[PDB]
Amino acid sequence: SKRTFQPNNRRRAKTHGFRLRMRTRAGRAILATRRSKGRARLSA
Amino acid sequence: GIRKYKPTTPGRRGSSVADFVEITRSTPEKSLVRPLHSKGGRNNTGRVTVRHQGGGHKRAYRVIDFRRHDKDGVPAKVAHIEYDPNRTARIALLHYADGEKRYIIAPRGLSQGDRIENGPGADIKPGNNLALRNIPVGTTIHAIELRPGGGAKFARSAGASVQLLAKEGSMAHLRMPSGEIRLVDVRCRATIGEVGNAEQSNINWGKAGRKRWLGVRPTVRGVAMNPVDHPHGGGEGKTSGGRHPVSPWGQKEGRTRSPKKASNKYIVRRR
RNA sequence: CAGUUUGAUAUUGGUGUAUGUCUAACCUGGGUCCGUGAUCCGGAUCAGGGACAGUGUCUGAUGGGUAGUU
RNA sequence: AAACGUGUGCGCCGAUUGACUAAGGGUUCCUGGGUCAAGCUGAUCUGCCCAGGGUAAGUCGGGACCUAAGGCGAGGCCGACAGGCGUAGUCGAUGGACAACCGGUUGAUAUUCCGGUACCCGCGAUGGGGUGACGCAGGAAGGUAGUCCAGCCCGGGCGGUGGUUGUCCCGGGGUAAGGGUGUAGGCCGUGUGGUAGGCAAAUCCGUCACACGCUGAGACCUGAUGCCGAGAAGUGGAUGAUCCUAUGCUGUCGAGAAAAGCCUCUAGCGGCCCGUACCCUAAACCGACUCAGGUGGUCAGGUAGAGAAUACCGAGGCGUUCGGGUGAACUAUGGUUAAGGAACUCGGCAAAAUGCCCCCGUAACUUCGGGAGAAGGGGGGCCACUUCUGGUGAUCACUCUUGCAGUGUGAGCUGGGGGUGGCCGCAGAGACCAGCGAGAAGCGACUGUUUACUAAAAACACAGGUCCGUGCGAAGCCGUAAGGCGAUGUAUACGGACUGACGCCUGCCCGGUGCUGGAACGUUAAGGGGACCGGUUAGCUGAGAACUUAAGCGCCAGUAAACGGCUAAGGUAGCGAAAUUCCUUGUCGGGUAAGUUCCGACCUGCACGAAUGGCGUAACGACUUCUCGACUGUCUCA
RNA sequence: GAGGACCGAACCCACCAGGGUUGAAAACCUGGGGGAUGACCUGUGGUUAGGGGUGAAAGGCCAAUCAAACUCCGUGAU
Repeated sequence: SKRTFQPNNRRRAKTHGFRLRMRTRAGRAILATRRSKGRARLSA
Repeated sequence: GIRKYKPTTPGRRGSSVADFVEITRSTPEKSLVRPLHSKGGRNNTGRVTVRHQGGGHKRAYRVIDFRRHDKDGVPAKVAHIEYDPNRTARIALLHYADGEKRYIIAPRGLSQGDRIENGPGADIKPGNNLALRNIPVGTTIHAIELRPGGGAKFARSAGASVQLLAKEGSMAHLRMPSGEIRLVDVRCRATIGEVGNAEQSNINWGKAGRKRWLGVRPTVRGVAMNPVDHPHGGGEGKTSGGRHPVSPWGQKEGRTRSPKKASNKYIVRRR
């Protein structure tokens, strides 16, 4: 039937986007703790 | 009046609808309409705080003049009587002799073409607006201000009527539609006559859909729920709750007016 | 324990016979004006309420609404 | 070389196995080369590997224009900190405003390039006013796109086999945006004066007194001496839309965005950025797969048919993605079965049977709508003659207001209806498609919702009923607070609780618990008070009684459509072996040859009962139970 | 020419049966079946978050997981 992942780039940048991560201080820790861990793609 | 639907489908049987003989125009006055979107019973945090609301037909809000304080001595004519989805009583469009247009609640007996005037010199006829100090004792009024210039608060729905019982100094005794007797400052304004469309309460909606159009969503009984959801829930088979009736949040039945509330000293007799 | 609630006390004053009255603290989600293009906010100014209410500390009552467990 | 290419044939899809678009994918598109990895076999082929190439915009979609739900938010409010809310503003299309069509071309792009002809951008406000500006349903009319036919026009052909120079056969009978014109349809009073209102003004809007043209499908011309076309003709008629007139018209209640833009009033030679390939009912997206699943929107031909169903076909596409044989048992999907016809079984589960249009006819009961397509019965093909009747509209005249008119006239074309006779077959709704019907009981009034992935129900909901709370900064609810919803609502309104259409009704109990009201009096915390008794050598200091006080509780009344019960009162009305009855397969009657089930009664109610409603109820039900007719491989029995 | 009207495709759903059950599919296929102008279905954009949301109420749903989601941490819990 209908699976649980219908891709939509707009709605995936307004939910996990970098701009959204920088808005809440709880989200800027996620960004920083990914920079320290060394990941390449730092935010969706 | 009320028109009874011929029983022709299972849903329509036993229903009725307002006959709308009163209204003279079907469209509103463009300059006096404002946008209005349904809230769905959810406050600024997005959570439902009022249950059983939302999904109704789209509506637009008519700007009504509940104050009627700045047109003293200016006559007006009742141009039309119109339907209002926002409230039970009809609304009447006034053409003031100075050229301005406004809406008011439709008092009983107000008909198209009637002349009505505000201010202390207005005659005591349905539609006129006066300060309580100028209305004879024993008159029936509606749309009563609570504070000087505060706008109409009381007796605003269909068929509501308030009887002025006495005037004592700077206060006036009012018999509210609920039967409560209350003191009100004698400078508050009120309109003569009782609100019209008194047959509204006799309408039988007939089918579940007709309420849904009004925006009333289904109401679920507690005794059908589970104990986690409602205090009455649970039990095998049908139960009456197993406890003294309470709201879903555990509050018992009982009087909830704040006993220290300031307005008590304006209350002569409760309903 | 949250919540609801009682009293004392601080904010809290004048004046008369537990209870009146006054205005000045305090409250108006009352009117009008300005910042100002502005239903938020603040400052004016009239209109009221008024040492009451709200709030802090202390205190009795209720408290499966919630929480920890037998 | 079964699979790669070309040709022929055959079959399949065709409201899609065709042609596009958004989302998504991200080079899978084209050329050339390869066959090691991948392809559920194979490969010279590939959506695979390597190299190279390919996406052209003033007019298409979006940005530089507007705003909705909502987000962020200068100051700001609130909050121990973190942080929550929010004003001015600023973002945010799924909507509004805004200028291009036809044809050709490459291997890969085309409303983007090319050809032709077009179009838009380069005094007056941000303030006022008008407009923008709006639901749902329904029919009719006028048109067009498309389609069909033709004895007509143009181009071909004379039939491998009986006949085909003939109302015989095959193929084609087009052309857009823009401009000119202004029809059918729809809408609309003009002007003078005064003018408390539109934050200032207004000659504009509104209000008062007085006197008395706009838009618009389409037809025609131009665009077009062009382009297209089997380089000819490029006409006429019929039919006809889900498309246009139409944001129209009529009806109706549930009463149906904002801003920009445009108009008006006063105050005072250039034309930018992103997308443009390719897939898109799928072999390129979501499902781990080249997955029998899912995926919004547009295009929509012929014959039969009411139809976008269904059968065969068109435009166009596919037959590649393991094959070749062989009558084993057995399994699955289809098919037919003599005589019997539910005897199978928990149960008619499954299958069978009915099935279409027209006409006749239709019961109990009923809330008068219904039941009802009740049940049941008749006609159905083709040919000829005959009879009646729509639409269209040339020609013929006449009339005007002299036109894109009108009114008579009826050729040709084309629906529809009724009789008479005849012909063929086993069969005329001949294929595909296409209701089984009846009687009774239980529950729920009804349409609906529900346990995504074993329960669709008698469960939830519902319209209706009662009770309780709320006087507006309402009650209730989210939040520590601010602030919000309730509500731009106001006792005929809102919230909470139970019952659940409709009809007749809803009995007794306030002793318990809860709720409402009253508090004389008893008890009672903090606080006030500090009697009196101690330590030390009047002072300091420890413990500290009497007395003073509120809620609450004890107490007094009411309240059961409050939780509850039937001494506080002991079950009324109604029903009753029941969705309840153990004993129990109670007893009697009916149904059957035989009835632990079913229907009607009795009443010994283990253990019914009145809004956790009692008793009934027309209609309804993929609900449960019993019976009967039709029908059948369910069964004898395969 | 009204209707939470009737029959019936698209669309939504899932009552019955058979198949599938290391399936073509971690819920589908075939034939019947219900609604099919409304309390309807659907696209795009928003929004409600864990003792919390939402719920025509099944403890249902909240990313194949729900009588309290998932991830990291206390943590090498017991």
